Amino acid sequence: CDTVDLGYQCSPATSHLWGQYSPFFSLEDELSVSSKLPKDCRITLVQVLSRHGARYPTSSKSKKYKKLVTAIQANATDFKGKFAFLKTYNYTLGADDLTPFGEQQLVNSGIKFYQRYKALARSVVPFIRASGSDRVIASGEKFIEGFQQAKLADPGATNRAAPAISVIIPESETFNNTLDHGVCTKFEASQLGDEVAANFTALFAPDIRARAEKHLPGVTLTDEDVVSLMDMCSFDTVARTSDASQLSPFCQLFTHNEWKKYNYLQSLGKYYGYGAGNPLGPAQGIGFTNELIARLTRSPVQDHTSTNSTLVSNPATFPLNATMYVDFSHDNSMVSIFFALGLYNGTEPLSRTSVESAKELDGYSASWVVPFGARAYFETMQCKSEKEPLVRALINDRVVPLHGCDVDKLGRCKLNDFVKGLSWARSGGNWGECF
Ligand SMILES: *[C@@H]1O[C@H](CO)[C@@H](O)[C@H](O)[C@H]1NC(C)=O
Ligand SMILES: *[C@@H]1O[C@H](CO)[C@@H](O)[C@H](O)[C@H]1NC(C)=O
Ligand SMILES: *[C@@H]1O[C@H](CO)[C@@H](O)[C@H](O)[C@H]1NC(C)=O
Ligand SMILES: *[C@@H]1O[C@H](CO)[C@@H](O)[C@H](O)[C@H]1NC(C)=O
Repeated sequence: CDTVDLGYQCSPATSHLWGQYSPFFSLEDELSVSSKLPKDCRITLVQVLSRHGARYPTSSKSKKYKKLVTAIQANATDFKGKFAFLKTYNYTLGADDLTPFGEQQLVNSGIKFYQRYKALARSVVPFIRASGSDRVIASGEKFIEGFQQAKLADPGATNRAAPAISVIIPESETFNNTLDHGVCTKFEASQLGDEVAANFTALFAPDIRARAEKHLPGVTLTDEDVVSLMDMCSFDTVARTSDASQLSPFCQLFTHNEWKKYNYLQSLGKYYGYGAGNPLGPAQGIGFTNELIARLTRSPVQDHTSTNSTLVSNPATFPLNATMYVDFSHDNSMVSIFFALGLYNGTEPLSRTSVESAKELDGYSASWVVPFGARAYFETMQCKSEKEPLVRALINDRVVPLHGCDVDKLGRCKLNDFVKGLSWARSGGNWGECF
């Protein structure tokens, strides 16, 4: 179901419509040119930004879910049609940790990285950091495991030492961490994403609630419980087998039309939570953007947002010449980073009353952009076509054409043009508003 190259391709009419809880699916050639290395080009640097893999719900949501399943089982006088399974369903999900399927997605991601960049990766041990969350660290470890699986199988690799995770950045409201938001006080108090999500859920959940209630006489559901039962389709699917080879019984409770509403609900929460919809959302990605610019230009970091000046100024924790960098993060920071980088500056503000496809949204959606196991590659390449290095961004294998610079038909800008166009981030954006 899940493969190294394509990601997850089982039940795609449903499993690609779970927003950030979809398993990564490759978007190669989707509303995009090919991601292949263009003719007469050589990659000279690649930064990877990866989310952790498929996981259990957080302890908070896992509690909520289990409470709800228990109340259904306590309350229902019957379990009719497709709801019959709920009679005997045993809630066994954990909390926070990767599932075994999620571990394997990250090993696959490491294999794909080595294969895609084999020319470089044969001699390079990437410099790796993870945000200090156990599932993020564990994802980094499984990605290294995959990368080395591939590397040791290639008799042409010369530099075979395994990479370590060199920096684990603490997650704290008081620690400047560019791979997880937390310090920007005002933004942390924002309720906008949640209010947009609740207001949208109020539009679509009532029909589904009526229908679920009709099949579960005795039960009363809130619109929130509707969304919980939809969330359980992805969580149970990624936990119930090691290879996510069995779609959860929760999934068939809801129609394909309803899945496209759920998918949009998730795109809404991320856009108004962390993307350009939130007035401080892209500011959360400034720190990483200035770290990437330092890496792309081989120059010291210039930033006063969420970088830590101790960590960026020591080459042990922030080398400027490692050629391959891999950083592990979370969905919501990755959303803010991609928007800080201007990669979604063709996406107009999301309708809060109609579902717009990732195509009307210029390739933006939570499942296209921050699935479980999401990855972005930011490449520099030297092409016979040009003196200057050219930059390209790939998000889940979709070429996402750069904004703010003179972009070509392959989605590329010259490096210094790209960096000049990132003037908002380079100047610290509206980070002052945090305080
Ligand atoms: C910066 O990182 C140093 C090194 O671990 C740590 O002592 C300090 O508290 C961090 N400061 C902030 C604000 O993140
Ligand atoms: C939530 O409820 C109503 C829907 O009409 C709206 O006027 C209010 O502003 C909403 N909050 C947000 C952020 O949309
Ligand atoms: C942490 O970030 C704030 C800007 O948000 C800055 O005032 C402070 O100097 C930073 N501290 C470190 C150690 O980077
Ligand atoms: C993207 O649009 C925003 C909002 O207009 C602007 O602040 C930013 O500079 C643009 N980014 C790029 C890289 O063009």
